[PDB]
Amino acid sequence: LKSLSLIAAHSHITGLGLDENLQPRPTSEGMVGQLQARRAAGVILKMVQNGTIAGRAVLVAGPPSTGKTALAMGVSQSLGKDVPFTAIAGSEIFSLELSKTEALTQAFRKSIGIKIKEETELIEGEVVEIQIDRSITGGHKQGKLTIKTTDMETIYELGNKMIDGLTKEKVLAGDVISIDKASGKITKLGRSFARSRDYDAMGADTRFVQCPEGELQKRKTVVHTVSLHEIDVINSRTQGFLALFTGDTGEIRSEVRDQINTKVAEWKEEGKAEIVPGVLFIDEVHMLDIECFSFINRALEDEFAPIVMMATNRGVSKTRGTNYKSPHGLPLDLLDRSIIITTKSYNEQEIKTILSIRAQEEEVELSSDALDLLTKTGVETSLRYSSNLISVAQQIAMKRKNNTVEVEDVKRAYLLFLDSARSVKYVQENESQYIDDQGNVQISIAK
Amino acid sequence: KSLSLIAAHSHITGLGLDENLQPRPTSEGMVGQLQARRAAGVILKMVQNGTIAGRAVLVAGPPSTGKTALAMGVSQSLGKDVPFTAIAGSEIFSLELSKTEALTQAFRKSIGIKIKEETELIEGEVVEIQIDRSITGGHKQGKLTIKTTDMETIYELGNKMIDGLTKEKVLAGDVISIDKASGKITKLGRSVQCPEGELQKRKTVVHTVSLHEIDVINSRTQGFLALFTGDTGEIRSEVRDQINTKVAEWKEEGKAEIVPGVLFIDEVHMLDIECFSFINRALEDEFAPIVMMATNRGVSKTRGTNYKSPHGLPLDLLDRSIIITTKSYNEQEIKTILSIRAQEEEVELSSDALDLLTKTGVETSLRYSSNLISVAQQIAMKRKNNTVEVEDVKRAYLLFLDSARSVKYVQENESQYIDDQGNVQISIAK
Amino acid sequence: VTRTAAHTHIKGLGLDESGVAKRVEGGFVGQIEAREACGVIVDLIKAKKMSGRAILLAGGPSTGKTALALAISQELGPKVPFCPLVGSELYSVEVKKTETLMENFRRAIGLRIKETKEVYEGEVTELTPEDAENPLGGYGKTISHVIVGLKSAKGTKTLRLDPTIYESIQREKVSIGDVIYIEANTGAVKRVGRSDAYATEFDLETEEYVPLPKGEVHKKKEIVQDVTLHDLDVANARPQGGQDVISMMGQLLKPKKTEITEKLRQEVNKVVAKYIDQGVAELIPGVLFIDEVNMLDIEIFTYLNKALESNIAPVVVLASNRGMTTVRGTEDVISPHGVPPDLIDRLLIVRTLPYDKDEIRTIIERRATVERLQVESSALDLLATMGTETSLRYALQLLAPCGILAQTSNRKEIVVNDVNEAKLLFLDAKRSTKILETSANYL
Amino acid sequence: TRTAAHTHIKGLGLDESGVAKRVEGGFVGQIEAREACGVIVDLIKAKKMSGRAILLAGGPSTGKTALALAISQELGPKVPFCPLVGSELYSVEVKKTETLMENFRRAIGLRIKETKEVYEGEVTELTPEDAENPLGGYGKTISHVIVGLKSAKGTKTLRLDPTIYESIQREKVSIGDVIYIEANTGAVKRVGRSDAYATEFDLETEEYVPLPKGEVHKKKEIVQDVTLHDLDVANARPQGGQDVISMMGQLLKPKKTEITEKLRQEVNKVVAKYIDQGVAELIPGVLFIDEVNMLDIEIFTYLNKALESNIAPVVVLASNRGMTTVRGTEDVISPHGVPPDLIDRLLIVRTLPYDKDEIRTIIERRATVERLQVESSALDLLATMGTETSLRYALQLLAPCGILAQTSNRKEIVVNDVNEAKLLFLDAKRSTKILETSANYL
Amino acid sequence: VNKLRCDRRPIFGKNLIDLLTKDRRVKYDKSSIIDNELIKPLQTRVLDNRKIIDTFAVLTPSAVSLDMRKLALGLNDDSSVGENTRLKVMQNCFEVS
Amino acid sequence: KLFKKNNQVNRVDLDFLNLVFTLNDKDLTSYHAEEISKLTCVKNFVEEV
Ligand SMILES: Nc1ncnc2c1ncn2[C@@H]1O[C@H](COP(=O)(O)OP(=O)(O)O)[C@@H](O)[C@H]1O
Ligand SMILES: Nc1ncnc2c1ncn2[C@@H]1O[C@H](COP(=O)(O)OP(=O)(O)O)[C@@H](O)[C@H]1O
Ligand SMILES: Nc1ncnc2c1ncn2[C@@H]1O[C@H](COP(=O)(O)OP(=O)(O)O)[C@@H](O)[C@H]1O
Ligand SMILES: Nc1ncnc2c1ncn2[C@@H]1O[C@H](COP(=O)(O)OP(=O)(O)O)[C@@H](O)[C@H]1O
Ligand SMILES: [Mg+2]
Ligand SMILES: [Mg+2]
Ligand SMILES: [Mg+2]
Ligand SMILES: [Mg+2]
Repeated sequence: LKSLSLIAAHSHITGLGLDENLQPRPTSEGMVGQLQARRAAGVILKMVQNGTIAGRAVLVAGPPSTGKTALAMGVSQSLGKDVPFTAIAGSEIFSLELSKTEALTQAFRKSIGIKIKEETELIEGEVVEIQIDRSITGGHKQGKLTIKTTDMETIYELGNKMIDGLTKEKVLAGDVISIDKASGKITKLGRSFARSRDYDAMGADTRFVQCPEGELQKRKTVVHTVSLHEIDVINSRTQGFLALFTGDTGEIRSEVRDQINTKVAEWKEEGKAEIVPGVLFIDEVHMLDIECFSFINRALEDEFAPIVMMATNRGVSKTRGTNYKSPHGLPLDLLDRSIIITTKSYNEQEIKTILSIRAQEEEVELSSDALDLLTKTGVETSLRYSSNLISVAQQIAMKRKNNTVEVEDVKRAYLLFLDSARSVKYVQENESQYIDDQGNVQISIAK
Repeated sequence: KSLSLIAAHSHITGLGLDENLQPRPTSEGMVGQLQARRAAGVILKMVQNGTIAGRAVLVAGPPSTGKTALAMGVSQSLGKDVPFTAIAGSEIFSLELSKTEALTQAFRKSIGIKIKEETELIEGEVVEIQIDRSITGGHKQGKLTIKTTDMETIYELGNKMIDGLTKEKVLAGDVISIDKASGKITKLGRSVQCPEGELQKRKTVVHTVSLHEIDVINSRTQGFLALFTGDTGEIRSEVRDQINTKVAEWKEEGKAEIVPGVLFIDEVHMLDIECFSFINRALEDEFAPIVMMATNRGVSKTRGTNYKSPHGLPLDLLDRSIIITTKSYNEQEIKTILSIRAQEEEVELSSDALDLLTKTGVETSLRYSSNLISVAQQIAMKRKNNTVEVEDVKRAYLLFLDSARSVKYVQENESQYIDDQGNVQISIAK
Repeated sequence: VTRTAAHTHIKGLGLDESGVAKRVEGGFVGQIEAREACGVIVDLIKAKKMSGRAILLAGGPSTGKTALALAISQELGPKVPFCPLVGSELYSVEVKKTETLMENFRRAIGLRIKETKEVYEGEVTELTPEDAENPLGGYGKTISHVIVGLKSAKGTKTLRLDPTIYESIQREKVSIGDVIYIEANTGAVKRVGRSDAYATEFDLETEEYVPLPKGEVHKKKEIVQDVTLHDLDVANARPQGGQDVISMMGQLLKPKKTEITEKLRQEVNKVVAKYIDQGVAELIPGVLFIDEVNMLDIEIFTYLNKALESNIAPVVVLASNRGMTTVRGTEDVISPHGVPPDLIDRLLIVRTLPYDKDEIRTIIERRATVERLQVESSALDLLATMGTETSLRYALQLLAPCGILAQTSNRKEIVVNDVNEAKLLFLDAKRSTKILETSANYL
Repeated sequence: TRTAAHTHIKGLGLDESGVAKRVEGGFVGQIEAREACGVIVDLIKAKKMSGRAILLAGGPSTGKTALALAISQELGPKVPFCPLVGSELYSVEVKKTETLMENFRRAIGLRIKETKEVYEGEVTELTPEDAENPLGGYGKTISHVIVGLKSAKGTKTLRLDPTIYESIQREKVSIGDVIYIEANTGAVKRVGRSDAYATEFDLETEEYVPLPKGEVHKKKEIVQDVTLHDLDVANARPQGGQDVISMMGQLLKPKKTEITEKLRQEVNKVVAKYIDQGVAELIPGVLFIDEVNMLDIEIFTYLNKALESNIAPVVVLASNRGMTTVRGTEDVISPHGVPPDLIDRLLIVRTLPYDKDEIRTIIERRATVERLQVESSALDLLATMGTETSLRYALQLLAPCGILAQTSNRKEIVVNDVNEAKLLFLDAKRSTKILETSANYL
Repeated sequence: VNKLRCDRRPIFGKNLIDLLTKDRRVKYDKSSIIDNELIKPLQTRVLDNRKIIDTFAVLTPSAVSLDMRKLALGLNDDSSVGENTRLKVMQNCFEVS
Repeated sequence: KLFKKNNQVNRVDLDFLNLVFTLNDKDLTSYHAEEISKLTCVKNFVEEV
């Protein structure tokens, strides 16, 4: 609801359909079927929620449109907020600004999070009157100011250094300010409501807030969630927070990372900061350079390694960067340390539920005979195809203005938009018209 | 002005034409090439008309035959005040700029815009200028006397005007031009010039600015420096999308006009396939220059692909372009061309030497003999005679070898020269 | 007067309310199927419900693909953002191609922003500071308020201002008789110039003069300006604020593209997601268009799979000509249209048919009417046969030069002798290859 | 308590001047390998030899890396050890050669120890001592300044030369504030006000530290260690807040620059000057490059001249591959991927695969660190599976069997649980066998 | 003014200023050491090398264009920069050494 | 100046709606932002109205 409401490839999947016994339901939580793969994913889910293990990889295998992308995405939804998750692509780690090794190191750094808690002691209250004597005697005559709160009012003596500090950020009283207890820092919240009617046009600094309620000074703790990557970028630069948003990291030296690791170790020893194990998901890893594979092989064994899951639909094929063909498209070293989860193609019965459950998402009413033709065309074609026809047939039926999508509108929608298998035939017969790999093309129809 | 010593095209000026577009046999440094001059003239009048934009035309022909001289005569016949851009195919390749943006930058450079502004200027000799320090009565009081031949009057300065006269030291008796709307002073000389007339006159100032020059200024704090320094660095496309609309509104209001300049690309055969793919989209848009492309090679391999396309260009680009073919020169034209170069280089050639130079021009090449005509003048200069002689042409023929002769010499001397395999023999015996 | 480059005669798809395409409408001839196919696309773009959906229209060369891709943009209207893109433009030296692709993806969508501002403007009559005799202990010297009178044509009003916004006026060096612009929201003061009536005071003056502003004094206005999300991202990356000497050199340095983090994009989606909830802003989708998609590397093709699954992914349309060929960046892979099969699985395929000769004859007619020239019918038939024997785009190119020869012959209408003369000066590709094969050096 | 594929390795597990034990430090078998590495530990502790490299070769899952982690443990936390991968040598910022030379100098550390006498405590009072000046004058002349110091359990009075008044004036200390005074170097430092003075003002911006514990006069020593590379970076990098060069540091971006040899030699000069006086101690470290097979021949070439350097440390290499074509040269074939000229400069340590009985002990020892306990029956299956499928497969199946055991509420793994975990997670061989039977492109 | 205050006030730091100084400040003490003699920052080496710079600096940029320095930074009598901003920058450059 | 033609007519300040927020970490803290947002004076103007 906080995210933008525009519908995505899979918007229906929310969480995983596993119970406390992990036994999957046939249709639940937005997904359908894939029982064994969903259970094998839930073992990883409790594996992350436990947090006692680190440095392991898992693989999700299957042909195209088998549900591998809707699987890892379902894991991130059931995992919930406050647990850091990083979803990237293998082709994205190729960059001119960063080396692939460091660009992958950042991909491993962003997944693991850190929660830091800090307590503060502040004195916040509205000011009544401020008196500072100057020429009566001299030399910090010990002026006194009166701070007002709704339920309490007291008078505070002001020291010489506080006299010098109050001059900066000048206060006329009639104002609400807050003074730090430890460092004596003066902060001005803003003017009261009685000062609003003085000017018709006022500056951009002015503002009005209610008088603080309760005790004058309070003890409050604040919690922050910051990933290790943000810590490293902040420590790497004089101003690193701007480097976060501008996106230029600068290839942080690996020397600082060890210092940050010692810092996190000391913070864990003191108990001020606890770490939350994160998840890293790389989609379409069938295209990756071998240096990245070896660096993944080494970088997975460190003390903080986020759990890594990946999906590749390539069969036995040549790896990028080498002439030889390794199975699955990955080197045997990466397959040695890993666990492979296989997904199987859907049956006819499941496809119609995947369709109707999609029409519920698009809010498109369908006739009982529309799912028959859309399912029949869905079997010969791919499940990912007819899902677009369910969208177009809604507009074609909208032109006819009547309610649910009729079968004839589905036939017209299938007639206007060609299947991937038909375009191959139309190209093969018309080959002389289309451009060729050799560059030969016949523009003229006349012979 | 514009110091230039000698150029290959230095002779031909403005192609040549008649009101019937029929080319003359020899017109303004252009001999030969009848049909090519007529087609190039049709393209020229098409540019001068400006009704059609974004059209490509191709100039094809053998090396050293009627190709670059065509586009040179079209650029010179087009004259000043209209944009003409000539870039080599290897020039668009850049390490700092992408090939696509560097290719669009020329399309933006080839189209200009004229902007007019009216100003009221007061100019004349200053005989007397008095300036007074601040007093309680007024901030500053001063009176300058601007004397002109027709009228002489005195003006009382405007405060900050006095700061402009005291800002830059001004001596009485020099001719200056003060800009009321601009607020700056322009000194035209001393009294070097004479006062023409009335002090204040309303004039209009026309400024010819290309689309690129408008585009660079808006993308930067100071973009005019980015024009000269070439650091422009891939201006956003959104800025250009705003420039086009703002220019459209300027045209509807009548405050500006556009000039459909010409874009000429030498050595198009060496352009990458990506650039060829971008040109197809760049031609179909609203603002595009008329493009002329010339390639010497034909039936070769396109750079970036394995297959060989005809003429060395993709057929998709050949569809958008119109092809003009040039023919090899006959024997009677070569002597007239070499005579034109003789008149251009201040070289006196006898008819007997012109016959041998023509025969060598037909047997080998025109570019060669036209190089020799320059070298023989010094050999004739050592003999102190003003006119070149046959013996000097023969001496210049034996001293400097031709290409065909040098190849036949290399084939016999191949053992001495280095080989593709790297084998060489520097030892004389054994 | 008017410029026409291979276009501008297409005013849209020209579809009826029932969705049926006329035989000829809007400069479009034939291709009823492809027209009806794109109209439903326009309807889906207007529906706003679907995001990331993509439809590919593939056909032979000069079949009207691109010409139709401009027609859909004409059908959407100026309010709907349309970003043209070519596969060869995605490669950039400054940043990786991926960030450029995702960048254009966000450049397609757009958002409208409305906010109300109230401004006091007019000529300054009399401005006076007001100093408080009370020291208050906070400051040595200050002012309680500053009263500045404002004069306008409809009326005059006196204002009471705080010392800060008066300090801004002192920075603007405003004097009595100069028009100023004071906005209530940001509290910024701008001096437009000196009033027009005071111009006659001095003979020579540096300052410009402007008339007194119309309106009483105070004005209430709202600004409905619409801005794309990517422009919010670029404006978010480079701040325009601050007087620091560092910020000045930061403005001097040329803008250099950089890879934007996903966190900043997520924050922008958060604040926009709040503004759309308050109703102050309204998000609208937009269309991305890519030409010559076959020139894309397999890396960009792979990133397109993850990019289309995003919720903010705009509708993108692809157009390709070539048949089954080796995909760029792949060694042995052969796929139709030059697109990987995994991406073809996501798209929708639309096919474009060639044109009959009788249709070409009408194409030359309409191109001549938009060209405003005059063509005889007897020469029109020959131009049709010529266009059918070589190519359709060659006759549309032949219409241009004949107009010049007709002016030299003074004839108002094109004659068969004129085009027959134009054929000898200009050759097409087929003749150029034939003459290219037999010659001494590369013809 | 986080464990990733490790942490059951404690040191090498050797004994005193003898053959390595059968099982120590989580190590089983391969006594010859960790013994030969045991000698290398002594070679490194000798701190004499330089640029001596060794390479341990063997098949995958043979324990190549665990030996490098083991010697890294055996050297101790004070000895610098840099984990590095051959893929990390390629960087867009600088050439590979400069990165390799930088990592070569990251290995050697340098320790600095300093002893300084301090005087700390509160201020009881400050009084001048007037004496006659050497040359007669009317004005005042102070011979010494008396400063009292109060700390917990003690009190003291000091006498300083009159030049201390400038430093005391700089630090602005008067009375009742704890100060910091160094014996020979002198001057002062003001840490903060005394704690008993917080009550006199209800609101104050200055913090109050308590009086120093123990005697007012103390002598302590502090040891600080810094690597030579971290030292060089500070020399090459400008440091200032407001400086114009530092002003160009902001608004621009820092990028790794190739460091000249002159600067490195200049740092070596001062490091040698401090090591001669006894204040500095140079301890060579160990560089470790995993997957050396990924290195280009240009780096292999620079290692030849680099290993012959005088300050070059000991670098351990690991290459699992057999005869391969070296990267950068298609025709050349050399064992392990290392060129023969580079092989000539190192010592090879072979590794052998683990026996079945050793595998079962590997899993049973991994169970303790995993904190999961298994029966004897289900362990015998993990042994056979480990030998057939692969070693890292049985070690990978441990956690899913425990999670499934928690779903069944049982606290120990059962045969049914290891079979159910077998069906859910497949190894490499099963997947590669499934790819052949499917035409779906799977 | 009500909507003005309702807009202006909700300005939230995406992280914090206290998170920047929290993850920066080091727990370790100063530990004054001789390492100050082992650093010798680049700025001091310009001062210690004064003799070599004095003797070995010879060549001059024979061709220059005056008033290209003011125009490069954009600060001059007429530009798009503010009137007072160029003055404040001129004073800042007049101060910093 | 030709591109300085009237803008703020159709221009949004865009800095008043806090879409520039990446500049807020320099001078502004977290707890002051939370308390500052919680203490707002709204509902008093409604009473005075
Ligand atoms: N469990 C599921 N239930 C319903 N639909 C699913 C499920 N898993 C996948 N899908 C469908 O599969 C499509 C996405 O397939 P994807 O995982 O991207 O395949 P691949 O990753 O092989 O490209 C979505 O349109 C979605 O409707
Ligand atoms: N029609 C012509 N009239 C006069 N000189 C010509 C003509 N055509 C070519 N030339 C001569 O050819 C030389 C350059 O040849 P060019 O046209 O550049 O060949 P290409 O363009 O094929 O390289 C010029 O020095 C010019 O004098
Ligand atoms: N149906 C049509 N009606 C009118 N003109 C057309 C039609 N189809 C194509 N054209 C014309 O053909 C020209 C080039 O076609 P284009 O769409 O660019 O081909 P491609 O899609 O292969 O790039 C365009 O200028 C367009 O005006
Ligand atoms: N002596 C041993 N005892 C127990 N486990 C071992 C032993 N040696 C290696 N291992 C196991 O081998 C794994 C490390 O293998 P590694 O050396 O990385 O393989 P490779 O030789 O391919 O690099 C560790 O997880 C560890 O559990
Ligand atoms: Mg996927
Ligand atoms: Mg040429
Ligand atoms: Mg096209
Ligand atoms: Mg290893």
